[PDB]
Amino acid sequence: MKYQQLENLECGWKWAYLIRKHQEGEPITKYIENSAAHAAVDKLIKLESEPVRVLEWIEQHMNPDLFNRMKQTIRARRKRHFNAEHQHTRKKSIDLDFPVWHRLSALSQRRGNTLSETIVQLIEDAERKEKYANQ
Amino acid sequence: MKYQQLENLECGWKWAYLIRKHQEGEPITKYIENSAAHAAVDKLIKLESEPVRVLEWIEQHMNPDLFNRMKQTIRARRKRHFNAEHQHTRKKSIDLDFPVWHRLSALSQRRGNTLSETIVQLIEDAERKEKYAN
Amino acid sequence: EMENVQKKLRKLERDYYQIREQVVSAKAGWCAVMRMVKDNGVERRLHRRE
Amino acid sequence: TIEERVKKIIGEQLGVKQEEVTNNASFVEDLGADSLDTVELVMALEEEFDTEIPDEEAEKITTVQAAIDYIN
Amino acid sequence: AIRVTQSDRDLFKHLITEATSYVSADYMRHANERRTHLDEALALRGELFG
DNA sequence: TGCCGTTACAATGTAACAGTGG
DNA sequence: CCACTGTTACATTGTAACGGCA
Ligand SMILES: *P(=O)(O)OCC(C)(C)[C@@H](O)C(=O)NCCC(=O)NCCS
Repeated sequence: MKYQQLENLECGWKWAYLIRKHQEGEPITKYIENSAAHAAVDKLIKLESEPVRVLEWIEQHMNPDLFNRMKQTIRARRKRHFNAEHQHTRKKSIDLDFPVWHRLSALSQRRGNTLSETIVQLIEDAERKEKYANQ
Repeated sequence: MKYQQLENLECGWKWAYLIRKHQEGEPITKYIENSAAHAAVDKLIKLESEPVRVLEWIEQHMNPDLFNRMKQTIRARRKRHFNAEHQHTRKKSIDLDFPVWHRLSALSQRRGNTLSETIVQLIEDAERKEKYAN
Repeated sequence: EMENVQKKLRKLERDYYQIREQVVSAKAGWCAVMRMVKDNGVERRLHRRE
Repeated sequence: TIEERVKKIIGEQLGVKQEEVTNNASFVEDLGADSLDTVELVMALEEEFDTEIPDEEAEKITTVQAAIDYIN
Repeated sequence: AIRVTQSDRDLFKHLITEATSYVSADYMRHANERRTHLDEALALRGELFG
């Protein structure tokens, strides 16, 4: 375990995720009957200020589909929350044109390294050229 | 004008955008009184499936300050919609670690190029170095 | 050899720049907070040295 | 400009008013910045202009006027 | 009157204590790490200058 | 100007892989 | 083995800022 797990924060995250999914129209409940699903959703809504019971609501009415997406989303949210503290640990999102991305990805799988590592090697070669021009 | 604009599509986009914003708590309407805002929002909700009247609804009840954001969101939606048809026109999104991004952007502002142009030039130089050696 | 060492020097320079910027930003945010807590909620209530 | 970026750095690194930070305003007595506060001020001045200063020549700087004098 | 005053006192006590606990701890945490980062940066700076 | 394309981001969600420990 | 965690590489949508153009 590298990231501290906080219960009262991850529980709130989970509740918000469930509410977002439902309001998006998805069937968070495991119930096919409309009435039981509605009752479970209403109770979940009441659980707004009690994130602790959200775990129990999960164990009682959460759709079996969502375990993987849940554990993925909350894991990623935890990682991002802990990384956002410092800039040097932050991430920057950029968009690339298809030809450029195609060439870059081909180069990276050729070198067997991540995109950031490939960019590091490339920019380092350019900066090495600049340095040798300078010395 | 590069992309032709389609009403039954862009109007649905606008309706969905406004509904999303309202669900997010944004004040869609210009009415400070909660009753008029709620009435207008209900009209909008029941206004689904209507371009020619959602446009009028916007003209009549729309919040003044969201016009630009909605306009640019629709611009981006249109451009993405037209570009997502072909592979060469699509765009690939990636995440770069902050130091790497800082250095790459340093190069891009220094040279006046965009990220795509800067990376293309750098890769081309790397390829040229390979060919020099090879 | 000296140029080789200077490359490591530049690496260390970048590291130090990273740390200096991090600390500078932390101080800037902290000063903003202090200016925002002129309401006297900071002297002991916020600053529980315990 | 440099002569107002210096004030921007000093005020937002010490939290003092822009009006307070004049050319002759000494950091320790006028602005109240102590050892670490002054260290952070010099570090921020370094960061602003992406330059470096010697330790002794930096510590010699103990006023807004001296700060600008070394910067410009 | 007794009921109302008791409720008010309890609410005030709880709110104040919990708000202080919630805020001051993060404040101290940040202060501590800023101190630590400064300490580290000085060593980096000295080594760099040499 | 007012629209319109365009870029460079931000925020969140996912799939997939790699690690880690019991 | 097995589960849970950390990480990367995207996608998806929104936004602000430029710059072109009538
Ligand atoms: P403030 O009273 O806390 O004083 C801080 C300090 C001036 C002692 C500190 O900022 C500092 O300068 N430390 C390093 C001193 C030095 O010259 N060391 C040599 C390089 S490690």
